[PDB]
Amino acid sequence: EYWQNQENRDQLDTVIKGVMDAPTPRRYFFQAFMSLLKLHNKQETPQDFNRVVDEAIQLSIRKWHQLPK
Amino acid sequence: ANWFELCQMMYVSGETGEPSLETTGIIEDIVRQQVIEIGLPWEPASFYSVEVPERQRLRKADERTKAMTKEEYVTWSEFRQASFTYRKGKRFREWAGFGLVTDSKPSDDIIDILGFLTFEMVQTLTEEALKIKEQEDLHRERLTGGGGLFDPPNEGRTPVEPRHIQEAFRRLQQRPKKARAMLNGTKLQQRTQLKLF
Amino acid sequence: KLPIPKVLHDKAIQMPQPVPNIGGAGSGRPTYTQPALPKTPAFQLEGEGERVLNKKKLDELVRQVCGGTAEGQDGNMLTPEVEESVLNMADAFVDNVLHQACRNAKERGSKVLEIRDIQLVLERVYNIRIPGYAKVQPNSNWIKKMSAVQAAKV
Repeated sequence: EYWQNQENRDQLDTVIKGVMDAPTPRRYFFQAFMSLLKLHNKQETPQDFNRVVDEAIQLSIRKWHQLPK
Repeated sequence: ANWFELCQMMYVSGETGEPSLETTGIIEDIVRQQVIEIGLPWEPASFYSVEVPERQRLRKADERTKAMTKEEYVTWSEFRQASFTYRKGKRFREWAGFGLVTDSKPSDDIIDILGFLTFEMVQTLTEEALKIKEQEDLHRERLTGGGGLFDPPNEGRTPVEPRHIQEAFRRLQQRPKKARAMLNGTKLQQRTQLKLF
Repeated sequence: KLPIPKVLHDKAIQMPQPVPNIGGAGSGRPTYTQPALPKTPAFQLEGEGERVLNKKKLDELVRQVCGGTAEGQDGNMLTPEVEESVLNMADAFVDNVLHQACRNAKERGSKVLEIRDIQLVLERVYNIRIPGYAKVQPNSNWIKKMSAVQAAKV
C-alpha cells in the first residue's frame, strides 16, 4: 500500500534517483518498477518504459558475460 | 581564445618550453580581469586661466640577442609582433565585453593602448614566474640502462606551472606601506580595490 | 513478446565509465555480500609519503616568505611556540570561512556550495583574490532633495 500514495512515491523517487550514479541490476530493476508505476497513471509514454527495460537488459547481459564460462 | 598569442609572448620573454593549457587559461583570466577592471591637465601650466604657446632587463635582452642563431633570431623577430588587439578589434571587443560595461565603439587609440598594456602585463608575469620556478628547482635539487628507440636526447627543460603563476600574482598584488601608514597602532583590517599591475 | 528494436538508442550502447562506491554500507568489509566497471582506489608504490610532505610544508612556506636560507641550515625557522600559533591560525581560518560561506550560499535559495560564495567571502572579508576560476546610482528622490537644498543655499 505504501506505493499507492502520490506523495510517498514522490519521496521514494528522490531516493531512487539518488542511488543511480552507480547503476547495478537491482537498482535498475527498482527504476524500471518505478517507471511502470508512473506509466500506469498516464504520467509517461510506453517508449520511455521500453528504453528503461532495454538499458536494464543490456546491463544484465554485460554482467553475465564477466563470470566463468 | 588568444592561447597562441600567450604562447608567443611567453616565448619572447624567455619561456622556450611548451607550457600546458592551464597556464594559458590562468594568464588569460588574469589579463581579462585586469582589462575589465580598467601635456596633461594637471601640469604646472594649468595654474593659469589663459595658456601660451611654446618656443636588468636590458642586459638580459642584449645577452639573449647575442646568444641566438639566425633561425632563432627570425623566430624571435616574428613573435615580437604578437599582439592582443592588432587587426582583431571585433574579437577583442567581444572578449572584453565593451558593450556591457561602456558605450560601444571607442577610438582605436584606446585599443592600441590596451594592447600595449596587455603585452606589458604578460611580459612581467612571465619574467617573475621564471625566477620563482628557478628558485624552487634550485632548492629542490639540493635508473634505466641500455636504451630505447623514442628516448629524448637530453631533455632537462620544463615549462612553468600554475602554482608559480599564482605565487607571482600574489607577489604582484602587494601595495606600498604608504597606503597603510594611517593604520599604524590599530587593529583595523585593510581593504582596497584590485591593483592594476 | 518483447519489442526488440531494429536499432538501440544511445543510452544503452555506452562503453561504461568508472563508477564510485555509493550506498553508504561501507567498503572493504570481510563479510557476506555491483557495478560493471568500478573505479580503482588510490595507491603509491614508493616515495617520501604524505607524513613527511605535510610536515615539511610549513618549513617550505617559511623558506618561501623568508627570502631564502643559506647552505647548511634549514627547517628550524620558527621556535616551538610559534608553530602552534600558526597551526591554530590555519584551523580557525578554515572553520570560520567555511561556516560563513555555507550560510551565505543557502541564503540565495541554492542547494549546493559553489566556488562563488567562497570567493565572495574571501574578497569582502579578508582581501584575498585567487585567480583562474572564472555599480550603484541614486534615485529621483535624492536628486530632488539635493536640488531643493542647493536652491535654498543660494
